[PDB]
Amino acid sequence: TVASISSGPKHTQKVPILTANETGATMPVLPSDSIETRTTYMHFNGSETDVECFLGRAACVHVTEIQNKDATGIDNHREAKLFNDWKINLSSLVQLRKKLELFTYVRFDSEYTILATASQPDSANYSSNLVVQAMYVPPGAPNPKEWDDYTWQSASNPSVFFKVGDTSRFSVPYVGLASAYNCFYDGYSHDDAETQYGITVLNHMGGMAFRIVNEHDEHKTLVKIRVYHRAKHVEAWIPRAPRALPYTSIGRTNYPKNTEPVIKKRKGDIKSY
Amino acid sequence: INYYKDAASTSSAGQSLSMDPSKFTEPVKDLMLKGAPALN
Amino acid sequence: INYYKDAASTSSAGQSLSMDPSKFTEPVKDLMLKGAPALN
Amino acid sequence: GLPTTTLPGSGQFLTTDDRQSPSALPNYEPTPRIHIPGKVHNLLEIIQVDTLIPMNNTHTKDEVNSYLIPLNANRQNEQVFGTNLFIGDGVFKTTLLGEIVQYYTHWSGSLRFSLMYTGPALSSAKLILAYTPPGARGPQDRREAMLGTHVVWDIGLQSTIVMTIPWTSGVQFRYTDPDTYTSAGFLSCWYQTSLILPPETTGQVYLLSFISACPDFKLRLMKDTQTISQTVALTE
Amino acid sequence: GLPTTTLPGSGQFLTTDDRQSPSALPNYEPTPRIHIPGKVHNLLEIIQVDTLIPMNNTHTKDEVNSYLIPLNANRQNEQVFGTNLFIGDGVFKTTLLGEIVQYYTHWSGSLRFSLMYTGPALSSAKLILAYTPPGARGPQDRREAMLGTHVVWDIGLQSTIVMTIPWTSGVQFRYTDPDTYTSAGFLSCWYQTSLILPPETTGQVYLLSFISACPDFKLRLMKDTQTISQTVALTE
Amino acid sequence: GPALSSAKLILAYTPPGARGPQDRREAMLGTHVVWDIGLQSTIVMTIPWTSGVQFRYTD
Amino acid sequence: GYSDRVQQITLGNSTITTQEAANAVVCYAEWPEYLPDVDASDVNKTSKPDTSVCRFYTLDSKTWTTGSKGWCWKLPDALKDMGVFGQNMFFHSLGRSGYTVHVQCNATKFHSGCLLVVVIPEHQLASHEGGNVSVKYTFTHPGERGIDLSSANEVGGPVKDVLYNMNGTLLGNLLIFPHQFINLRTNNTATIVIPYINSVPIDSMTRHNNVSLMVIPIAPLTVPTGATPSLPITVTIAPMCTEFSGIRSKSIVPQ
Repeated sequence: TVASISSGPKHTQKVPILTANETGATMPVLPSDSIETRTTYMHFNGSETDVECFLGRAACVHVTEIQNKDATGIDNHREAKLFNDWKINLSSLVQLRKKLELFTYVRFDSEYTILATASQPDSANYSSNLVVQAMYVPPGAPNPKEWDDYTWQSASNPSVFFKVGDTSRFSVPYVGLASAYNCFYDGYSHDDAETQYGITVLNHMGGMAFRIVNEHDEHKTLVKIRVYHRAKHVEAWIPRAPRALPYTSIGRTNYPKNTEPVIKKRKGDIKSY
Repeated sequence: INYYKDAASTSSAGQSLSMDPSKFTEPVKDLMLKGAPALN
Repeated sequence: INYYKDAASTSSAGQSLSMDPSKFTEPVKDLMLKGAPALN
Repeated sequence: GLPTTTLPGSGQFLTTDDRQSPSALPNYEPTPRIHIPGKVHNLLEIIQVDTLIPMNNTHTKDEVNSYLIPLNANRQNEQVFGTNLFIGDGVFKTTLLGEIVQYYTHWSGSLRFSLMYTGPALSSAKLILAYTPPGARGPQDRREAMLGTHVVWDIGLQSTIVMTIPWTSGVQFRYTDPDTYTSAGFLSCWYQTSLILPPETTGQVYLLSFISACPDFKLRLMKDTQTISQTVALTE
Repeated sequence: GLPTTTLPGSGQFLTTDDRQSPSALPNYEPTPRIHIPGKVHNLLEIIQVDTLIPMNNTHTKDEVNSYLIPLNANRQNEQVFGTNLFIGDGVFKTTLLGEIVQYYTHWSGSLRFSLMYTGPALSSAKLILAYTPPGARGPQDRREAMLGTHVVWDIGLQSTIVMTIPWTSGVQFRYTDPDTYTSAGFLSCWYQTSLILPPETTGQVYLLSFISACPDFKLRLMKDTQTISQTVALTE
Repeated sequence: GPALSSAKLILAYTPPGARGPQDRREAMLGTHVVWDIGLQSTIVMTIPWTSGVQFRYTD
Repeated sequence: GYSDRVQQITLGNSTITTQEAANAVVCYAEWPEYLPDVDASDVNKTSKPDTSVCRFYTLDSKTWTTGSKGWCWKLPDALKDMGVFGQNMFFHSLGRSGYTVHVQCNATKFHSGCLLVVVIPEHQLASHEGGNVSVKYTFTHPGERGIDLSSANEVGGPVKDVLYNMNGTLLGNLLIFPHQFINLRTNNTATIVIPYINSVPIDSMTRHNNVSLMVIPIAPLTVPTGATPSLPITVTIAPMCTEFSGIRSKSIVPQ
């Protein structure tokens, strides 16, 4: 492939460099339309800019935490972090979010990796070996109420059991209700006067509940869960302007008030170098 | 070799090697030729 | 590839792709045609 | 010795994975199969059999009576019953259809709603059933109702009427657990003319109503049902 | 049982590796794809669309005005604007090109810089745009500027002029984050003759300026952008 | 008008049955042409035959 | 003698002529078309009013003055009240449509000024409150009036800051969306053909707008000496290939 062809002096009536940008086109002008060039080859394919590659590496999408401790006398397991749920999202930690929102609709399978590490912040004789249970709870399933409910039987709901310190990995097909996930949605769920704007089920990817299977030892053990997400089989439509201001909320476009100028001011003139 | 039955379980896809910027760079209704005048 | 000798040890079965609700939805002795009167 | 590398996920137990295992009982011979009528292959086979809907839900303890929709002689213009179409909740929820839908997260497809009339043979009636697609309110009078999917039913020799709620939807799947964006409409029924009883006869007559899914139907993404739970393991 | 040996790296999780995994939802059927205009396959497809450069960066809070390069009637010989070419920083940094370049470590290729004139139709002007390849200082006067890559632009019916910064380089890749060894030059613009307004007209006229990449362009070695960060996880 | 002036007008035909339009919004919902005043000096609007009865009276 | 410059668009019973065009943009290089069966889901036969809905509606005019910040209309909202298009809209459960948008602004060879005319698929607005405040319905359904970016923040309304596109992105990059400029010195109209763009085959026309049309002054209007300091901008829009499905009772929407 040639990156530049050889081209010499020109004295024409045919001027490729004068255009009318009002038309909305970006005319494909090249170095050889306005200087004299020599042949050179590309030596490159643009492999690593493919959208499959761009969205295809694992990104941290969620960090939560649960603890193993005596539940005796706990009136609210959920509240003691005896167990914890997470409604899956890709817009809570901003790194991956800005990447996805370069597109309007996106379609892909997900590969999840879940790393779990334990901490024992206060005096323990040892490090126990805990098994985590991660249950995938689709909308309409009974939700766990205690850390050892009938729910955890999970007879119809996919669940994975792995050890703290290890990693669990499985992949979920594209679960969207429509043909693509909406990265944006300028609508409501119905014509209600007060219903929420922008947040939609069109994006919904399920939800996940974590708990330790082990009963309690004498000390307490903090287990912190990190969920990583990798898109595989990516398809993206309609590019948009990149995110400039900071994010404030999952699912709305809102930016913070009295934010700071995002364009760097010159130290000098327009004329400055 | 796929070891698994479902398609979601296969590895990453392989390069589009599609590439056609004209839907974005030249969505004009009447075709513009480089070198010919923009507005006639 | 089965690595094991016994049939119980193989993975899940593969979709019936059988599907015939008529034993449940139309177990009538004399055949009913949709569009013809139910009771003649 | 062949060199290997183990990946993330090694040693995990995923309740949904499907692999081979050693048999604990090597060489054992199972009992022969004999023929048994009734084999089921797909849950899609059974949700096409219709079952009764406790439409008359207004009681206070479960009773045979909540399966009976009453009809009054001589009323004109008025409304016989109304319900939204959240097949995973409300009237639908205990029906076989409702009961299976609840094992899945998403459904799509047409529903078949039929009414069988049980009044004396010498009576007569004309009813209108109306399906209102998502976007409008439950109709408030027949005029409103008759502008959407409807069937004038003429009560005759042929005892049942089968109304279909054709799949009307932007999004190709809806949630089985009730959700707004994903909502499916309303179903109402009104007197078209009115029920008329023969002489020597009196009182209320009832309609029985059934629900089953058309062959159209799709259910996907299995999950656990809110319809059953427990607090301690059972024993013998 | 086949004999194996595990190598260094077993059990590691590399966020960039690409392998198979069990599906948690065995046998699930995804929604059909429908057609949607606009599919993107390569980021290289989109960085060829031109976008506006806030060249007039001299303000103190972001304003529509930093997109406008002003022009003065009757000045001769003088300089319209100047900038270095660190596409990952400074004026370029918020443009789509700048914004994507920042996802990669290295770039190589030609850039297309165009200026669209917005002054009254009955005015006229001749400007010179000059590209100064690495190795010399930003030009200080047109004489200095005109000895490097330049285009005399004659403002006419055809409203825009497209200047190309041809890839001039020893090393075949440059860093997107500004680096010296790897630096690309300067871009300046001066009056060639001068802007002239028609009668009954007055004040400043402005040029809009765009940047996009030639088909020449290469970007490689993906990394994280300095353009976005956060202090606590967001919630709904 | 002078050659260096410019204008955009809308001409609207309202078929029988409605009143003479009272504002452009009303007018623009019937047969209309946006005319852009340019080099080409005249605009030709056609009142297409809109009618139940195939002849009308001249009086 | 054909120029890129003169054009005629006839759609239904209405025609537009421009003698000073700058080509026309067809979003993503695709022209509006009806919904194919292979892509269909709802089993209902659809209604295609054709020429009674696919004609040109001219919205009320705006006034560009030196202080203008820009205006924003949403589709199909802007047309919610135009003739039979609008009726069909409130009466069917689902509908689908593409459009031809023609923005008009003429001046003289002594004026200067340049507007950006852009179509943004799925333009989800931001609340000026920050945090996770929502933007109420009424605020994103201005109707033919559209939203005036130089109007004041209101409560439950969107933010109207132009350098941020009403969503946290920079004005400068709007050029990645199908768009066309109106530069008084060149141009006097902008025309964009919009194909139907959604993640579902057909949708509700009232709970979801699928494009915002935005007209933004970028190079300020500058009139000749002692000229009146303003110009009107007019927007005319025509639904094209419209289809409605799931007819019934007639939606009632807030406010």
